[PDB]
Amino acid sequence: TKGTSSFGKRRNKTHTLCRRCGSKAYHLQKSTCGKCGYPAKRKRKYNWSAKAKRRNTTGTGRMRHLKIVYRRFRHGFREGTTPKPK
Amino acid sequence: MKFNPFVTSDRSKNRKRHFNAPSHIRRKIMSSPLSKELRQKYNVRSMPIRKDDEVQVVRGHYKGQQIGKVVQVYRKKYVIYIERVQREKANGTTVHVGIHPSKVVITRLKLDKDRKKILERKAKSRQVGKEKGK
Amino acid sequence: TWRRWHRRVNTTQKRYAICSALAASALPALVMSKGHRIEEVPELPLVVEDKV
Amino acid sequence: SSHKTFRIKRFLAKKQKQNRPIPQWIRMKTGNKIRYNSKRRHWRRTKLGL
Amino acid sequence: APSRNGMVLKPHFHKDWQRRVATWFNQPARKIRRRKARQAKARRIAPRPASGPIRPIVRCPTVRYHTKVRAGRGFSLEELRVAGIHKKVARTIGISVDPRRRNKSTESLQANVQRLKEYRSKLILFPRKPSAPKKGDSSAEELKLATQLTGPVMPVRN
Amino acid sequence: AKIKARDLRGKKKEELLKQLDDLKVELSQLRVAKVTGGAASKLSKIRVVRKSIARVLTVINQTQKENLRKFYKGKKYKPLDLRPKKTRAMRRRLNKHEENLKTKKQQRKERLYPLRKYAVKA
Amino acid sequence: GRKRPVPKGATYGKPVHHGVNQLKFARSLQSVAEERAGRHCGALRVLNSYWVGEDSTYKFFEVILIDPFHKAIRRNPDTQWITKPVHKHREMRGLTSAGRKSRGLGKGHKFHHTIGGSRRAAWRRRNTLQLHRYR
RNA sequence: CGACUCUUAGCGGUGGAUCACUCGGCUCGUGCGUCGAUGAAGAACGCAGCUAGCUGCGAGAAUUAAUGUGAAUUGCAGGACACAUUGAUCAUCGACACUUCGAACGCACUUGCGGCCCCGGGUUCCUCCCGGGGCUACGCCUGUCUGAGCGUCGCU
RNA sequence: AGAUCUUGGUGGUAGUAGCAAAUAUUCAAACGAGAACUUUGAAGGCCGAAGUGGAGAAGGGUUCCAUGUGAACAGCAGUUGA
RNA sequence: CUAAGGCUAAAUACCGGCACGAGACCGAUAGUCAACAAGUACCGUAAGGGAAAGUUGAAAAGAACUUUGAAGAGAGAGUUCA
RNA sequence: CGCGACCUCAGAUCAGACGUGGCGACCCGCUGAAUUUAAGCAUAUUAGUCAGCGGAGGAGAAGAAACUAACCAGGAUUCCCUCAGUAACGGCGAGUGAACAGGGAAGAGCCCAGCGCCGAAUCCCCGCCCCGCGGCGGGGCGCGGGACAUGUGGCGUACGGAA
Ligand SMILES: [Mg+2]
Ligand SMILES: [Mg+2]
Ligand SMILES: [Mg+2]
Ligand SMILES: [Mg+2]
Ligand SMILES: [Mg+2]
Ligand SMILES: [Mg+2]
Ligand SMILES: [Mg+2]
Ligand SMILES: [Mg+2]
Ligand SMILES: [Mg+2]
Ligand SMILES: [Mg+2]
Ligand SMILES: [Mg+2]
Ligand SMILES: [Mg+2]
Ligand SMILES: [Mg+2]
Ligand SMILES: [Mg+2]
Ligand SMILES: [Mg+2]
Ligand SMILES: [Mg+2]
Ligand SMILES: [Mg+2]
Ligand SMILES: [Mg+2]
Ligand SMILES: [Mg+2]
Ligand SMILES: [Mg+2]
Ligand SMILES: [Mg+2]
Ligand SMILES: [Mg+2]
Ligand SMILES: [Mg+2]
Ligand SMILES: [Mg+2]
Ligand SMILES: [Mg+2]
Ligand SMILES: [Mg+2]
Ligand SMILES: [Mg+2]
Ligand SMILES: [Mg+2]
Ligand SMILES: [Mg+2]
Ligand SMILES: [Mg+2]
Ligand SMILES: [Mg+2]
Ligand SMILES: [Mg+2]
Ligand SMILES: [Mg+2]
Ligand SMILES: [Mg+2]
Ligand SMILES: [Zn+2]
Repeated sequence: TKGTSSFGKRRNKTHTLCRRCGSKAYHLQKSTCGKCGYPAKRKRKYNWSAKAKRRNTTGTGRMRHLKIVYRRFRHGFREGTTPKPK
Repeated sequence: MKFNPFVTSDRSKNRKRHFNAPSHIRRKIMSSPLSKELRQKYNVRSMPIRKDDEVQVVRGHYKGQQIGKVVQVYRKKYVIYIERVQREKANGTTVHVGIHPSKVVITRLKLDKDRKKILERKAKSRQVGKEKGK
Repeated sequence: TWRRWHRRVNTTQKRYAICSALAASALPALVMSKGHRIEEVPELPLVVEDKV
Repeated sequence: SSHKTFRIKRFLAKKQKQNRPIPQWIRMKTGNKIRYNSKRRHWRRTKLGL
Repeated sequence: APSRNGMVLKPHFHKDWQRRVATWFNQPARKIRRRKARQAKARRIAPRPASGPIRPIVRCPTVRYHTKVRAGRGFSLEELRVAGIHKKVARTIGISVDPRRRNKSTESLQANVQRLKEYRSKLILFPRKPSAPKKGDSSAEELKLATQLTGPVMPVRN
Repeated sequence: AKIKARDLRGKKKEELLKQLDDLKVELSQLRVAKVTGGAASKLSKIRVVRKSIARVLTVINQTQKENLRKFYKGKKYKPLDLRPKKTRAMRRRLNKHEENLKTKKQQRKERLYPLRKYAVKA
Repeated sequence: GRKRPVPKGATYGKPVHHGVNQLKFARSLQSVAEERAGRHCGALRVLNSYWVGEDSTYKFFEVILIDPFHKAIRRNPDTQWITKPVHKHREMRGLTSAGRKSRGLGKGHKFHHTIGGSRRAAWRRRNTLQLHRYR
């Protein structure tokens, strides 16, 4: 039976959590993430899905360092200085 | 009218700036006029509201010449609480009625070094403007 | 965005329209019909000295 | 299962910790607009990502 | 489908044109930016002419336009040579030079060297050190007679 | 009775570490009080002690870092955390000295044929 | 030449695109050698290359690389240009002599394809519909 | 007479249209036009007295310092705070700090296991155990050291 | 006013079909506002060791345990409950 | 004109980013999918797909207290200009 | 039958540097369809476009003629107007399709190799001293190392150049 009876046999996970990109698309048997292609040095990204690009583009996360870069840019990336003490 | 191309007259932008202002400029927004005697003594017109100054209400249900001291500046709700400006609720307890600082007039200022310093700063700027426009 | 928002007019026609607008500003009936409350203006082609 | 890796156990721990009702005093805050935890999950209604 | 009389039309709209459409809503802004840059440059080169170096007198090439005359890129090296101007000093005093232009006829040569002599006569040279006028010009003719020139220097006129 | 950053800077390392240890002990006791019911005042004192620990730690770290900066001033090679962190691209670009130095030919040109200040009569 | 990398030579489409053999790469083999040298030595800058020998099955080129961070390169004008950020991986953008030849650049009637800097620049200029404000 | 059904109206329900509003979009224009091995983007996990989300932050964790400001934050509680033997809050942000994955860097990971050098302890220098600190990726450039060659030679 | 139009809401059908696979329940008492369904006791049966028993793997992820509630859910109910 | 070596600013482009200004545009089935804890809830093994959801009041002054009910729910009373 | 010099290679957790990955609207180099139109369809068209790969910068690319021209001649590149839906291409069918001159925006030019001359005049690194720090430079010294005659530097580049 291709229907209900065969749905009882699925007890073996094909995909697991990926250490990059944190997505449940890491093929256990191929050792390749279906979303980011983790063992590849470059992120998997395609232009035929702009929605997929904007789901995980820059700015969709924290930008812990880019926020400071954007703030530091407005003062010429000054370093080693402090405001004049009171 | 407004000629500076870097200040906006957009209604949505002004309202967003007003309702999301930080408290250090919510203090500036929540300013109150001074009384005629105070306006004469100190050459200033308005003053940001403060914890322990005495005001009277000039608009609304609590109009009158009775002088009540401010007891809370609730900058999150853009209101202030006054001593005798309060109402009874159902269970018989009294709750302060928040009224806008622009609807009161300050009849005595809570003075420390900071308020005094702001007072000479405003007065000197107004004097400079009067001497320029004379 | 390419709706052709702008129209170009012949320069002679624009000057013609300016002349017609100026000529109609010297007739009290037309300025009254624009609702301009000219009842105590001493002279409709109202000219003041250069001190202004 | 009873056998599990450390990462799986940690993931399930977080999913346990964030599956609780809102505190009662949240509805007293100014401009709340929050009525209940709309991200509540039941182990039998919907299944986790893993 | 054709309909009665009419012109056989061939619109070139078979090639996904809407992805490459250039609107001109920044044209007034571009003009403002260009004017501001022009004024800033004119302020930078304070006594120097605003339009730039002097250009030679140049006849238009083909049989359609050879009756007209216009301004060229720069003065040919033979014009500079007979005008007595070094080819490396000319650019310092605002003379545009064109090393790759030749002088086929003597009339254009002589016209351009009269142009160069007239420009050199009309030039006011500021000394490198204002307190030390070595050989440039008298201080009197550069006190108040110096003024930034607006428009092309000695415009080419038919 | 809060602790401030200003009056910590004059102290030296031993009493700074002593005060940090005492603050850590007090924070541990406050957590013990938190898990055993405790009182609301002791619960509120948790944040005060945590910020005091942060203050002591940042004073210690700043003093150590500035001492290291004074030690490595004037040295050819410095630790990467002591070097400026403008931008990777900004760190790869040429310094002022090798940016503004010219060939002998170029400076001979600038000496022989300098740009002149001139005006043209109309 | 460049055999089309399709399975079993099957290019599904119209017969004008059925070609699998007798096809040619648009860039010379010298450009390919320069690109491989630049890709392997990513911290160096390709300057030029030249021909040193060939076989029936191999062509040999020697590629000149410059280390942009050596002080001899970095302190010397007329050579500091290669140290600029804009001059990295020139051979992958077709800016070396071997890579430039395949772009169809030049002056005059034979090189009308690349007026504007490239084929794509000219194509965009000639295929853009200039809709002014006043038509 | 009633029930039932139909039509119309009053009222009450169900439903959320219309209208009014708008801290949102869309479009146009302007000025800048700046990421990363000094570890980016992204991800995971944690951090609040009471806190699940959002937001902010990183074991110094809903923030430290500094500067400006100048009496609040607030849902409750608590406790500061002579505002001058210096100051709540907010803003700015140049000092400091910044867990684990991730180009991700000792090897490997749906697990875990090493090696080298210092420090402390159990030891009472000797190297076993425990803890801490610093190193240990690939490619490549200049130089250094150590080498290889029945490669080319010289002397013996 | 139509497009087997899009989205949302609402009728008749209609208190209708239906809540019928695997033999079966009954008496008394307790708690409780409220008991065919909870709990205790007594009786009658069933699974009958290739079990409706006792334990695991995969998978689930807190469903485990105790206390409390009776809004919603457990297609009747519930004082019971994954 | 002088190939098979090299550099070079400006005018030029900009549906990504930082920060702004504006509009004969839209007005919660519209306008971005997203005016709101939205690339969220949820679906699929995965690539990926992807919503719905704005408005008390000027101020909570958010209905004290009595009364029937086990409660939900009511009848009075009260706040409010409503 | 060892010791040296060079050449060509190798190792190092050697000293000090550099690259990787992201974004990718604009830009550069490749690769590259078919739907579609032709009232069918195969060349053609869609289109050197979508998809795919690589590489940058605040812009990029191009760029100072192995040019346009045929005139009484202009004079690097890039952009706008026009040339012009034109010359031309095309089952000469559907369709495709520039350039020169002209008017403007901007305007800027230059450097090597080679031929030569000058006692390698040249460059890098390591130690020491002084001036500075704030992007790490300036000066002086070292019978201090290395690169380099298998060619560094100065003059000099087609507009001629040198003596
Ligand atoms: Mg099947
Ligand atoms: Mg399998
Ligand atoms: Mg299930
Ligand atoms: Mg030279
Ligand atoms: Mg075809
Ligand atoms: Mg109704
Ligand atoms: Mg502070
Ligand atoms: Mg294993
Ligand atoms: Mg040998
Ligand atoms: Mg209808
Ligand atoms: Mg029935
Ligand atoms: Mg039945
Ligand atoms: Mg029996
Ligand atoms: Mg039996
Ligand atoms: Mg069993
Ligand atoms: Mg249970
Ligand atoms: Mg039920
Ligand atoms: Mg909507
Ligand atoms: Mg509505
Ligand atoms: Mg009920
Ligand atoms: Mg009403
Ligand atoms: Mg090393
Ligand atoms: Mg890259
Ligand atoms: Mg067809
Ligand atoms: Mg057809
Ligand atoms: Mg067909
Ligand atoms: Mg593409
Ligand atoms: Mg360039
Ligand atoms: Mg170039
Ligand atoms: Mg040339
Ligand atoms: Mg025509
Ligand atoms: Mg074509
Ligand atoms: Mg001009
Ligand atoms: Mg030489
Ligand atoms: Zn992944």
